[PDB]
Amino acid sequence: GSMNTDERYKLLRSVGEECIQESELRNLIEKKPLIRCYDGFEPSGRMHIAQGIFKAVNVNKCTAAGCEFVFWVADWFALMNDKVGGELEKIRIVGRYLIEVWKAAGMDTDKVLFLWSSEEITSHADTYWRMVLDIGRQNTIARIKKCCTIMGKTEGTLTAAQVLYPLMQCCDIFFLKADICQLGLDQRKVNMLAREYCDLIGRKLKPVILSHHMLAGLRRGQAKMSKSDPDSAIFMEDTEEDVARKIRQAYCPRVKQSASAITDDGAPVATDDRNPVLDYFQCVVYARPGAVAAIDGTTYATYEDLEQAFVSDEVSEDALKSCLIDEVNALLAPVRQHFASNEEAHELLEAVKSYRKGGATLPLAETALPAAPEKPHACMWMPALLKVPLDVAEGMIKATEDFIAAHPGGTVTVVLPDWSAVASDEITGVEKDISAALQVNCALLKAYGLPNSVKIVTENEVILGNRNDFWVSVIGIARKNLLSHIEELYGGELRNAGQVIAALMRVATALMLSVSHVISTSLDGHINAFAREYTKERIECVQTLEGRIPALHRPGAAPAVLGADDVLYLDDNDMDIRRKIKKAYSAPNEEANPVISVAQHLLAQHGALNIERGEANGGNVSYNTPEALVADCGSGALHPADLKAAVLQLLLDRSAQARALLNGELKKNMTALRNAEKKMAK
Amino acid sequence: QVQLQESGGGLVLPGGSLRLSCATSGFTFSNSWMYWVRQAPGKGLEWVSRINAGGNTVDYKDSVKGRFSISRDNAKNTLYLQMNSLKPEDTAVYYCARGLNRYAYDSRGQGTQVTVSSHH
Ligand SMILES: Nc1ncnc2c1ncn2[C@@H]1O[C@H](COS(=O)(=O)NC(=O)[C@@H](N)Cc2ccc(O)cc2)[C@@H](O)[C@H]1O
Repeated sequence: GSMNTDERYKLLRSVGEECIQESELRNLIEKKPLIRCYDGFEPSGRMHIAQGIFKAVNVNKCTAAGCEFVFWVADWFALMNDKVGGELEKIRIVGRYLIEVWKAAGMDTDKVLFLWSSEEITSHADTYWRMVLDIGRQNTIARIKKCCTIMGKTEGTLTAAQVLYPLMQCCDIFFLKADICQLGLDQRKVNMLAREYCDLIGRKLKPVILSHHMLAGLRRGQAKMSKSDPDSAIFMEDTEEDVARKIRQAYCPRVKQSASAITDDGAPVATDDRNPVLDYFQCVVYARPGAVAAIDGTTYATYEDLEQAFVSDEVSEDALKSCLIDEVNALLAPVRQHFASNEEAHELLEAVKSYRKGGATLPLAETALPAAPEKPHACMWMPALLKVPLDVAEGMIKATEDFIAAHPGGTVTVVLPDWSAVASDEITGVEKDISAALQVNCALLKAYGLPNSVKIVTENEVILGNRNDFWVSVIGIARKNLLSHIEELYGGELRNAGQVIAALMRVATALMLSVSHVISTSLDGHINAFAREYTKERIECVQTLEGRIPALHRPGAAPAVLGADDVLYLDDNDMDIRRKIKKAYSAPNEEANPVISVAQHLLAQHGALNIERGEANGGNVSYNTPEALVADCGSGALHPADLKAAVLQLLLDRSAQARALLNGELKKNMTALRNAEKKMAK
Repeated sequence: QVQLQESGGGLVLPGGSLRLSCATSGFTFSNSWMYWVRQAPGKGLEWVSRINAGGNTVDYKDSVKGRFSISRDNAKNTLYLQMNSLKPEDTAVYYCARGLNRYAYDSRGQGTQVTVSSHH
């Protein structure tokens, strides 16, 4: 009937071995009209009794206390964790099979939902994935590796871009809008990560972690039901004799069972005191409201009585096992009868059974590399910087010109990385700011000479245009690479987990757009190298030609910190350029220095350089070659300040189209930029 | 092949200073990242600073930030490390290395010894 705050609480609290925090759970029961619990499941194979009967016990308690309970069928998560031979279609059969077992397990089907992760994520792709990247952005790679146990894996060592999966599970907490995470203790590390993320985004209400007991494995050298033995677990439609065989050979020491120390990772450690027969009694028999067990006429009302009787040898090992076999066979009976008397359900079960000889000890399937594009197509990522140096920008421009010249049939796309640059924490880590700076840098690059034929795309167009296929590409690429391999890209200097996803996204983008070549600056050649690596030398790496406009200080006398005035940027206005060229280093009778270097570059670009000299200083002259120019600077013939005014003149000229945009179209964005520059006080 | 030769090392007192230089050949220095790395006695190689082609992007190991300065002359194919306010912890063989990209280097010169001690 009707229940109150205190009896609702006692009931919900009894679900979990641990509850972070008890005060929050109480405040939830008092305040919230409908409480949403959730648990998620990798569809990897026949269902273990823990995910069926034991789960059903705890869900019934949750629904009794006035909760909705969501089953998150984690199809993409099983793909990322290399289940069912990594075949997504087979994983979805297993998922359908799981939903049939849960429907026969006697749960309140008015307050239980069965959601598919892929279906739900793709329906809200913009919301979900932004948060996944935001979680990765704000966390270290070390912190995410520590979540390895939620996948039954070991940190470092083997992780294979199984960094994304924990980031996703965490996103989910918020996505489902769950109030209570009601998963097993081995998930505790990612649940804590979700509570950590509330503090990062300033959300005051945190999800309550109501973690449940991890049910023990049947065989002797293991404290959890595993992938090594089919005999470590009872499956949910095991025949009555298979149930008997498994329980009969089970480890069964005559020792009283005490509660385990809650380890920080949550995964149970193997111990000889842990008796899995008694653990089944405690979790699947005595956890149901009115449950009781009986051996030879005696009826034991609580678990303590049955345990006490077994320790003092009033009940024998074979008697206790025969009691459990009966208790389990009664509980699995409804499930067997459903699969015995339904064509659809029976077919699913047969398909799942066929994957025990159909998907394992056969090399796991992985996404195939697409073939090469027929027409050559180059790709170049815009730097997400407030301050793009002129030398870098010039090299981008020249690389696109050089490509078009070499392949007149072909294409060049500049990608604006408005998703992946947020993920890697490029500026302030804020979407608004990163879009602004990319739009600004795009405009100024065109103003400095980027060909009109160059196509411009955002990640946003690419991703939202292919909501499913893009992220499946990313999952495919991620599965095929060790985390250590992506760590090597940054020489072990990865500052956040978002940088790992950024690398995967770039490759996915290069594949989506059918690119034959990737063009790299000095700032991203480490990332684009991965695209070549992944495609097995199919995609070619073109390097930009930098080093032609140097820093303006004296070589061999650099300041410890480079100031703004020591380097030419492409957002420099008239005042900036005058100021930098004024302070720039040059000296008489010297063949080389930064000013001569900038002049030699301008001479190459414009054909010649005209020094305007009032007579008495030598009058006017043109230099049409660099060798003539350095000779006159070395002889003393050309005074430093004469050259300086000539260089200054040409830099203002080349920058005229750009400086017009700085005062007009881009003035809205540039104001929003220089606030984000100051916001980098740190 | 790639050749790199360092110079400028020696013995100084704490608070002293030096300027290392590296002369290079056999590759396109002017379009390459370049590194300074060091090896203290019974320790691994560790990078000290690095600089991109245009001299506009520079990084420094935390312990030398504000005291050391890296620069390059692309015309002369030489790299420079100005070391000021030297400390005993800076004692090491300093090497000049070619950068493949911002986070990696391969070829190294023979190295130049730097010692910072008051003892002698
Ligand atoms: N022996 C056991 N006893 C009790 N509970 C057990 C158990 N073995 C597994 N479980 C729990 O049963 C659930 C399903 O386990 S699982 O199939 O390995 N799937 C997972 O562990 C999750 N990684 C899947 C997931 C969950 C939530 C998400 O937002 C996303 C993905 C988890 O809550 C797990 O803790």
